Amino acid sequence: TAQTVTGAVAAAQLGATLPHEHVIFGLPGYAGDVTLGPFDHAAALASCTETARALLARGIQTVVDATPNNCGRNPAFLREVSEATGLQILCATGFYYEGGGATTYFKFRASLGDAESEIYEMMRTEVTEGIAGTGIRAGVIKLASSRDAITPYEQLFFRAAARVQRETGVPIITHTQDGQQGPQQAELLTSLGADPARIMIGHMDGNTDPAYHRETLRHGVSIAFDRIGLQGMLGTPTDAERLSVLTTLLGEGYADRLLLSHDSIWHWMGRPPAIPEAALPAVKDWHPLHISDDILPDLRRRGITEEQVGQMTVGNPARLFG
Ligand SMILES: [Co+2]
Ligand SMILES: [Co+2]
Repeated sequence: TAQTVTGAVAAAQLGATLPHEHVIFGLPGYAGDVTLGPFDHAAALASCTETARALLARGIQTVVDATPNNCGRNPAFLREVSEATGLQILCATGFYYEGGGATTYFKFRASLGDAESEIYEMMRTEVTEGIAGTGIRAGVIKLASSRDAITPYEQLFFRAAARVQRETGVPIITHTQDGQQGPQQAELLTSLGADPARIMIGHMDGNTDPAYHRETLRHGVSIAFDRIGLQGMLGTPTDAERLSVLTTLLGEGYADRLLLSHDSIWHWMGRPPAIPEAALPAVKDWHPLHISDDILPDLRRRGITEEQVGQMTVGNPARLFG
């Protein structure tokens, strides 16, 4: 079964799923700007429930919230959004990448002792018992790595997650920075005994060379084209460049190991973002209704079958998360 914010749900009851989204997200440091950027709970609940109902209208019954522990994760809020709409939401356990802030606490616990075991115990408790004494369990483990290498600090989380995976069978979803480290993440996690059928290497759309994707897929892991809609923003490709690589892979029989999401943020923590005039086309399609409205119908038009679409959106997440 899949462990959601409302409880255990059967694999067959997940339906169409978006494997990587953020109901609420705050980049590390947001809590420090609480005076001018407070959290308006009522306005956040209103906006998030509206987006959730819009997703349910598209046939999307489940969303996997990939928000790391240090990036504004709020399991109680996700439960409110779920209970109000009926949309199934899975939350995460894990920390963001090293160059993403809020890294010093565990970097300090590491120089002073055994941080790997402390990280392991955090992930295990959050998966089996609950988060912050609420009883709401994490249904996935979120891992993240830097661009140039999976740093020694980041490897502490990878080894810790691999152990929780062997013991509980919990899914593992990841973040890759600037389209690099995908084969390395897959190699590391599989060598540590983590189930390749329960691993999803994320941000794989950040690379436009299909050889890189095949190199990651060699390890038997599933890969996610999860930043769909975010076009030409700080290194990210266009949706046309993403779909070109996806159709090459779909034509090579990889349908059973390919996933699709937007990595959208429904409500930002801290102050609302001031998006520049030049950056408007980049974030135009970066919302959670884009795949349902534009991508899947465009894939059907390209030659991708209803079976292949249903495999990526319903079949793969029932196996990976259920
Ligand atoms: Co990410
Ligand atoms: Co994300």
